[PDB]
Amino acid sequence: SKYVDRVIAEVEKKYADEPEFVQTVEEVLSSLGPVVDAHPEYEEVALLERMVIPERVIEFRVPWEDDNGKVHVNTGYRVQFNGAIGPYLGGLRFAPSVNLSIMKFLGFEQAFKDSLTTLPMGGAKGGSDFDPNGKSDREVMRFCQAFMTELYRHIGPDIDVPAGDLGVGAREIGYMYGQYRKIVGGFYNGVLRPEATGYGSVYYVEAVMKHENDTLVGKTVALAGFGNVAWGAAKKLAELGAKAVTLSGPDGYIYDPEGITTEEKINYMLEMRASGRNKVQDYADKFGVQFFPGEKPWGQKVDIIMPCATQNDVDLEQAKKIVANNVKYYIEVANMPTTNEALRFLMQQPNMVVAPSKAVNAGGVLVVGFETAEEVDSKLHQVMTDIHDGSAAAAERYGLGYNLVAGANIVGFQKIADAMMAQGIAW
Amino acid sequence: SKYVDRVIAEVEKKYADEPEFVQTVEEVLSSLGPVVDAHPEYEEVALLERMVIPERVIEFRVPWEDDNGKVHVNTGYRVQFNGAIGPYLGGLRFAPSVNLSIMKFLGFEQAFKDSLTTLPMGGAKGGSDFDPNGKSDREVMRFCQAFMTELYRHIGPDIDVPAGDLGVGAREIGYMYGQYRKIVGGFYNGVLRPEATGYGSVYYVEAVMKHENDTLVGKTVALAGFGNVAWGAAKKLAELGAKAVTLSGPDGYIYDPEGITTEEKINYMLEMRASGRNKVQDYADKFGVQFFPGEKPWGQKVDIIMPCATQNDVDLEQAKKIVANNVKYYIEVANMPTTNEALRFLMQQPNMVVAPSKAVNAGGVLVVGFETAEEVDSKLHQVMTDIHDGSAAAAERYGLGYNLVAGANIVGFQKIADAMMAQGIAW
Amino acid sequence: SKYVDRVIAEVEKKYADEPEFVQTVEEVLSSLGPVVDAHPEYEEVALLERMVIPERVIEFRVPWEDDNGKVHVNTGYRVQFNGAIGPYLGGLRFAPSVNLSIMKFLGFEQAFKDSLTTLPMGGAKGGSDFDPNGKSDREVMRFCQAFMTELYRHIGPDIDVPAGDLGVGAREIGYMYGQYRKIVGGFYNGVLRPEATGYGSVYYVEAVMKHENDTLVGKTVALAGFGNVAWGAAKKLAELGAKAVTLSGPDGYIYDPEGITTEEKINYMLEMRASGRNKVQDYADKFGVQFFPGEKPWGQKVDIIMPCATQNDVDLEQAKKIVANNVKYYIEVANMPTTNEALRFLMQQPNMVVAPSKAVNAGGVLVVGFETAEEVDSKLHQVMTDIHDGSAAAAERYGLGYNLVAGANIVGFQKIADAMMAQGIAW
Amino acid sequence: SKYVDRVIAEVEKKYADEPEFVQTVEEVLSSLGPVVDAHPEYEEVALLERMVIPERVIEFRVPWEDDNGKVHVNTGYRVQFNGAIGPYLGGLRFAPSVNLSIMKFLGFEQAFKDSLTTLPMGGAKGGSDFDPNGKSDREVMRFCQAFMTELYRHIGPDIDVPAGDLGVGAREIGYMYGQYRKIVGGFYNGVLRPEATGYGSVYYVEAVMKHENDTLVGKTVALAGFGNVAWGAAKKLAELGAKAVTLSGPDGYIYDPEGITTEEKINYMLEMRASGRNKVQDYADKFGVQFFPGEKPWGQKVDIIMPCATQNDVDLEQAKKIVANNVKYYIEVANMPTTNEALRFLMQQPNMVVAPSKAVNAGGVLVVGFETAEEVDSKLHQVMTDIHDGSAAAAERYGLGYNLVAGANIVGFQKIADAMMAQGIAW
Repeated sequence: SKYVDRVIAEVEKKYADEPEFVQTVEEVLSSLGPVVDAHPEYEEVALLERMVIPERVIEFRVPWEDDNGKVHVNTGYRVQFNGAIGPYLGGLRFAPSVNLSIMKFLGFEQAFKDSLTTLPMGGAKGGSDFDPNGKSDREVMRFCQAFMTELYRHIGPDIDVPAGDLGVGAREIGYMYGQYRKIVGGFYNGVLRPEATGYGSVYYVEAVMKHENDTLVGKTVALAGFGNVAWGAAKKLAELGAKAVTLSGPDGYIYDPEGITTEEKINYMLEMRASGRNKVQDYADKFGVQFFPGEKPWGQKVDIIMPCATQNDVDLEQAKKIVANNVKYYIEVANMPTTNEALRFLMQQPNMVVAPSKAVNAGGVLVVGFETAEEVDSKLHQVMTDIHDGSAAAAERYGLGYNLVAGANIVGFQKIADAMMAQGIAW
Repeated sequence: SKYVDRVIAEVEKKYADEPEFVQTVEEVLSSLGPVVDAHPEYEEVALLERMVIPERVIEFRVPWEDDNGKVHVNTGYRVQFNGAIGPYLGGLRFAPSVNLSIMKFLGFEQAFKDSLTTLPMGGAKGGSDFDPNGKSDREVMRFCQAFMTELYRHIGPDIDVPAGDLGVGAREIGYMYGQYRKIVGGFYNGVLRPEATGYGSVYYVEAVMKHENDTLVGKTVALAGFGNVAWGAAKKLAELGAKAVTLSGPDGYIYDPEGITTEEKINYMLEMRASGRNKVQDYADKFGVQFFPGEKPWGQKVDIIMPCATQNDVDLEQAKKIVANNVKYYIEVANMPTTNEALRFLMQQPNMVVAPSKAVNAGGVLVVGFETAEEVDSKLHQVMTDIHDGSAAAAERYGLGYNLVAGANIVGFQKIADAMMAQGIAW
Repeated sequence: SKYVDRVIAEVEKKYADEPEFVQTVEEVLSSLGPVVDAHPEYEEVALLERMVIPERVIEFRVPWEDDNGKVHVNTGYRVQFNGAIGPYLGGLRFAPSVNLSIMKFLGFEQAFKDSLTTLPMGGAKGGSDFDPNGKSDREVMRFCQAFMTELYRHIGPDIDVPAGDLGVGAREIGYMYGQYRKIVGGFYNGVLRPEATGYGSVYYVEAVMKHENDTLVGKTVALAGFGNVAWGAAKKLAELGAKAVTLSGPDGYIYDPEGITTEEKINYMLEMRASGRNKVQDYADKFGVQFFPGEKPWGQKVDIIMPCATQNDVDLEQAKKIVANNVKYYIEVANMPTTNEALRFLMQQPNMVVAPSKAVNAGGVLVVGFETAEEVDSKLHQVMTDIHDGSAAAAERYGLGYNLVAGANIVGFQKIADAMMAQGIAW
Repeated sequence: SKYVDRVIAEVEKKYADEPEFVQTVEEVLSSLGPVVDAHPEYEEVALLERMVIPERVIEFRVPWEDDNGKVHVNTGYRVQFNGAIGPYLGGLRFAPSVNLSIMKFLGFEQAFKDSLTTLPMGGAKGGSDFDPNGKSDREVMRFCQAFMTELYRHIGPDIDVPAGDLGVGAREIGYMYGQYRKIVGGFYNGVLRPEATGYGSVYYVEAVMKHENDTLVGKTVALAGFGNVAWGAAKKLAELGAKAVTLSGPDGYIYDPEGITTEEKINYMLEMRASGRNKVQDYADKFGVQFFPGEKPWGQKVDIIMPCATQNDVDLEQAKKIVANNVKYYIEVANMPTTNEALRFLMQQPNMVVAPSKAVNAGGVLVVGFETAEEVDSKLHQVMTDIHDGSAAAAERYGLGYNLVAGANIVGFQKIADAMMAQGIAW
């Protein structure tokens, strides 16, 4: 679409300095042509142009004191991107790499993901360039308290609901909540455990298998990372028939053919993550396997690719070693783990099925929105499916075949456009 | 525990002038040793020391006019003791004996009781030294309105929820609610009927019977008082097999061996309470029985003791006439109806089972938190049980045998400590 | 007055456990007979009965962490006693001796003092049993922050204005203000330097001298304590003709006949107070004078008594050594530095003039309400006078002669009664 | 200072993408060494590190409809940088070049300028990349209304006060105020006329003249631009003895030796600015003078340089044509009209006097804070002077000679550090 292509171009220019954000926009909008074309009324109200600008952005100074009485100051963020369908919802990420571009891309992704759950929740994202690593508990508490001393005013039950994410575990949330309860004095219930993510991902794969008249039973899966997201996958994979043979880190990745399918193998994933060493080989040391120093696991022969580590983890080169291994299933679980070039390439590859992280990892937020153990697994499992089927049906309707990527975008977007169109020119 | 023993000592000193409150603290904490010992991290964050101080206390002047245009001024209270697990919840008591020590002890008890229901509700208590007795309805209205003209600002749906209690019946609540609706203009639904209390108490006794391989069928029960709490007990007891033979007042108590088990006998309990005469013998006059002028019913031979009147209703002497009648079941239903000395003594007595009011009378708040007739009786019945079983399991785990007193304390406390520990140093 | 005498009696009973408060009430009300007698309409609306109950009381838990990561928990208070004439105004006191009785007595005094300034400000008082002594600056900051994290909600520009007092210096105020600015985000200007107090006191003495056709020139003055209040007095006294010869501490007091009238002698008062040693003799060591170990300076021969240390510093015995030295001028500067028995005695002594702390030390709040250097000294000086003259005129009108004590009470009270009478039965 | 040099370096890195902001920081901090060195306690509390991060930043989507029903969407900003001394205060700039870096640099400058006025006002800045040029009045109204529909919540009387600036004239302010009054329903008085700026600038020059034992009488002044800022200067200059000979635009600049000193010459400045043509030569056409196409007026021989147009209007090359004309007076009036290299160079030039825009143009905000005609000119004139003298005295104290640049920085900074130090670690 010319409207679509323009806006993209405009964003590229305007936010050249926020690459992650630009990347995300291209990808999503690029998939939107067909729809925009059938909705000429969108351009009339500059819909795309409004969508790409967060409704509201908050950056704030977060000064705090360490255990030695030394003062540190970090930056806090809260990006309330789109609330067309409901109160903003999104996690907080505490990592030294966090900035506006990153919060913006996540926030943007979050509104689409939130749109797909069928739950009426908008998208937001927050965080800080603060690094919980190396910090005392007391120090996290103090930081969290400082962080919430400002944030509290921008959020609230039917306004903005924060949740957990990278750097923000139950502990951080507990510390922030206490500060919130102390200030506002209201204290609702939980200002917002990843096996849901991991599980939902696998539950999605099933729907894929089935659509493909296929089976998970006896499949080799390559994971990236060894964090909560891989672990929850490996677990479910192992329990469902398949088995993981790869985990990667910043020091390379390891190959395990027996599969990471044993109560003990997996529990090590917990040990390594809680060991703050951030080194995959510790595993190579543990279970006496082969570890490949400073390498990416995408040259391994596998039935399925399931990247659960970091962004742009898969560029073009890596995608060439993949299609060159005739892997039929590339499944994003971590946010943008593939360069937009890489992906297109794959989307381009005819025998393979590609799934988008925004759909695939919508497991966590689902549950969250859900506030027993199996009234759960049940719904997560089920909704994960409807999400798969919905995306599939949509791509088709628009004559794209089995494009799970576009489909996801079209479905989530469709829910938003309608809302914004009904609500008029205000936001 | 030395930590435990210290704090107790500190409280004793500090609040020497608030005896009821001191009493309650000793009792609860005294039961907490074993746990504290396994949680050395508690002392590190002065947990006990924070717990014994209400988060926030409010006293206020309540000036009002009587039917003769004469002005009276009373004191209002709202003790928001602990909100670790959820919005404060607690009733209001209107009695001329009310003061801070009393609101404090109730508020403190209330957070433990509230903790045991499994409901996420904190503990609070409010009231006034105002005496509804002798007052016109109009006069209660006016007082209630004056009372709420201040309170409204400290409470609210997800902040603090008041309920009914001694002196505060549906009428008072209705009058306060109207004032609230008129001021805030919000008007939620019910700023907060004791047969639940009475019923739950009996439902607890059952769980006890069962644990004891025993039966309620054909048991003699001694009640104290003839208020809503005794009545609801007698009713259920009578309906369940047992029968009441005692009711007490400020003028003594009466003995009825036929049992207070007839539609008519019981309904008199309603008549006497609504007659404002506050004299048990009116009953002795009614059903031609023996009334004992200026005596406490604890010298009677009975299967069960169920004190439903006032606090420290059972000291040491009384406990000596009891163990000396080999009563196996002493069941507190009214708040602290036993001196801490008395109780210990009993707890000390090997054949008897002792139940704590905080667990036993958790019937009312349960229901409240519940906002048909039997979806109710059902849950109340059930939860009452889980409460019994939980307390039992806990005492055991800690090697105390069947100590329903400690068990209650340990369970309620355990839910609170965790919360406070998760929320950090703020409150 | 029978109304007056009753209420007093009622208060005595009711608040037996808050002695300081009882004391203050007796004193003030005891002076009010004549007025009450001419205002029978007061009793009709239970005026006295409302007055003795603070409009609103707030106690709160203040948990904080020390430099060693150890957690401490103290109690915060804010007594908003009377706001008939304007927003509450009052300081905060941080001392380990602080409790409700004390905040209550100060709060009560504060509304009378505030009434006398002609400024439209009500009376309040706050504080904590927290002891800044021995604490690091960081530790005060942290405590102050915790303290304000709760207080902020009860105060505000045209609601309640806190100021400084014992334990609360510019530093504490600065720390609290920053926390306030950070939370509410409003940040007005100064949530509230004692030479004003000290100065005003001396300025009052002048009006007294003049009324007495007397002179300050060449007078011996006995001070108690060596804090900001004595210092500011000594300074002005020294500059005005007189000279201080006594300072007292917890270890006794010292006699200096040359007078504490030298740039250097006085500056030591600053040194001793900033030395946290709390020992008057350090002065005895410094300027080689006589110090009397464990004694009260009231046996010294002096023209004027000016107690600037602590409460009930002067009981009956001490008053007997005083009248027995024929001192014509007893001037309270510190709050209730005399037992009610002592004072009456003195009030009883025919040649002497007695001034009440509430009038005498109204110097500080005046200035405060004032938000150059001499537009100041000017007004303080002047108003101090009008206060003296007003009290004098009032006592007379009521046929009490030159009773500066009663007069103060009558004037301050008169301003309040009128207001409360105009505003009706609400507070 | 090593602390100073570090932070600068850190900022350079971190905000490489916000050049204007980096520039401003270097300049200001670079002047701060001496002070920081005498205040080692600053580093202890990471003062510089907190200062460079705005307390709070707000970006927002501003969708609006044009006269043709076409929808446009712009970005709104409000940077509440520092409120140490008082409520934020700052204008709004509506220009298509506006972004975060720019709002940030202005906001940062604004807190120093605001600090120098002696008024207790913090610094903020807001705006939008919206371009009032070419827009209908109705269209500005609609945009302003949309803009305020979000902003209203972040501002308020004693919170944040917006004022006028580039793109925001009385009309915009009026339109925003009406929207504010309509929403909040409060409607204070003026959510915030440049001859004050212009005048104050000249009033500052006088203080400079005097310090230099010099006279404005018969001086040639080179202005840049022909906007409100030049006009107000020319006017006062013309009235005070001097005369303008240059005005510049985007198309070059013109030379007028008769001087722009006639009621009519000047009034044309109004005509050209209101003609939206943005072409200086229109003037060259009008008064038949020489206009230099695509040139900067800094090669002209003049007594004084007074840049009133745009930022970095004077780089190094331009500064070389200036010192090479031995101009003794370089006076910044527009914000950063000189590259940091240029300036240093000049600061480096021994015979010349350099004045900083932050001091020089503090005329407007002064007045603003002032809410007749000459109670005004009076104070503006006077304060402008004290500002000059203060900066001078400061530079000296620190042994810098007559460095009006550093001096300004030191004075404004000094007021802020103290405040932040008193308020503790919160912001």
